[PDB]
Amino acid sequence: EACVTSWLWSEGEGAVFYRVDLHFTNLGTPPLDEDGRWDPALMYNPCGPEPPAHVVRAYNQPAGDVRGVWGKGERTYAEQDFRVGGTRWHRLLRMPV
Amino acid sequence: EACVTSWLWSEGEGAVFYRVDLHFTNLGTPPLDEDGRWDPALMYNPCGPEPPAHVVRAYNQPAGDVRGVWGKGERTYAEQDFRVGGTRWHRLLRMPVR
Ligand SMILES: CCCCCCCCCCCC[N+](C)(C)[O-]
Ligand SMILES: CCCCCCCCCCCC[N+](C)(C)[O-]
Ligand SMILES: CCCCCCCCCCCC[N+](C)(C)[O-]
Ligand SMILES: CCCCCCCCCCCC[N+](C)(C)[O-]
Ligand SMILES: CCCCCCCCCCCC[N+](C)(C)[O-]
Ligand SMILES: CCCCCCCCCCCC[N+](C)(C)[O-]
Ligand SMILES: CCCCCCCCCCCC[N+](C)(C)[O-]
Ligand SMILES: CCCCCCCCCCCC[N+](C)(C)[O-]
Ligand SMILES: CCCCCCCCCCCC[N+](C)(C)[O-]
Ligand SMILES: CCCCCCCCCCCC[N+](C)(C)[O-]
Ligand SMILES: CCCCCCCCCCCC[N+](C)(C)[O-]
Ligand SMILES: CCCCCCCCCCCC[N+](C)(C)[O-]
Ligand SMILES: [Cl-]
Repeated sequence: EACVTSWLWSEGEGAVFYRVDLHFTNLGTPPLDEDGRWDPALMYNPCGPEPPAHVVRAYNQPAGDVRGVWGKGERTYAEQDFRVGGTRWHRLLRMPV
Repeated sequence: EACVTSWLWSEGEGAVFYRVDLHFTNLGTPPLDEDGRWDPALMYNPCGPEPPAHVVRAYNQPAGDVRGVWGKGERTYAEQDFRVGGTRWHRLLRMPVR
């Protein structure tokens, strides 16, 4: 694996709390198919089933502002909070910067 | 059970290209340990080993600017580009409903 973890949560009524595991795959060398040809699947074919749309939109939402960075040992995460629709969201992101 | 896909890539020399699969787990009901207690690992224990630090920094880099949205059928993705260090990165993120 190449893997990092993020966290995401809502405020208010019906607040949700999600762990999200980001698995990275390098596309520099593609896999082979049964005929020995390069298989381009990993470059365009998305995984599924997807989580609820408001959760995906919340996690992927563009937001430039960082409320602050947390740290313990040599692990640093950044916390962001923002509104999508009428819901307030927080996400916590690995940030080795 | 619950998964979305994003794409990440560099411009220029030693330009890289990554698929990132995002696996979501709902933490509302924790799993049980062998003695019947609630196990809190999923709320704080990060997965690993991690990809290169510059790759993580680039994918995670906060950024509010969207160069544009791409669409086919009922699938919409947003494309963002920005500089990290001396490298220009693009990322493609699933974005309902834009
Ligand atoms: C070694 C024991 C560690 C246990 C610490 C548990 C404290 C977490 C409490 C979560 C509180 C949620 N909230 C939003 C009110 O902060
Ligand atoms: C295979 C049926 C359709 C052909 C798709 C082949 C796409 C070639 C893409 C070139 C990109 C190669 N590279 C090294 C950047 O990964
Ligand atoms: C049957 C499907 C055929 C798909 C062929 C798609 C060709 C895409 C080539 C990748 C382009 C690389 N680059 C740098 C210009 O983005
Ligand atoms: C740089 C990535 C370019 C590779 C993209 C290849 C897209 C091929 C889509 C072909 C559609 C397959 N099918 C089964 C619907 O015919
Ligand atoms: C169904 C969703 C389709 C997603 C396909 C996205 C392909 C991204 C192509 C990026 C390639 C850029 N570059 C420079 C490596 O060629
Ligand atoms: C720079 C290369 C561009 C690659 C873009 C390839 C897009 C393929 C989209 C296939 C999705 C069609 N589908 C299944 C959603 O209907
Ligand atoms: C080493 C990584 C440390 C991660 C820190 C996680 C912080 C989450 C804080 C949520 C509670 C915020 N507040 C306002 C109640 O303090
Ligand atoms: C060994 C220490 C374990 C302490 C467990 C921390 C309890 C925090 C509870 C947070 C509640 C989250 N949720 C969704 C289950 O409600
Ligand atoms: C609501 C968020 C839940 C946060 C709860 C975090 C539990 C952390 C427990 C850490 C214990 C590690 N230790 C010291 C036992 O090895
Ligand atoms: C070093 C890993 C850091 C552990 C990350 C802990 C994330 C906990 C975030 C607080 C959860 C807020 N809430 C509402 C569920 O209590
Ligand atoms: C909002 C309250 C939740 C805060 C929980 C943050 C947990 C930090 C876990 C760091 C793990 C430390 N250690 C030694 C087990 O690696
Ligand atoms: C389902 C929609 C997915 C469309 C994703 C297409 C993104 C590929 C962009 C690569 C380069 C675009 N370009 C050459 C115009 O700059
Ligand atoms: Cl993000």
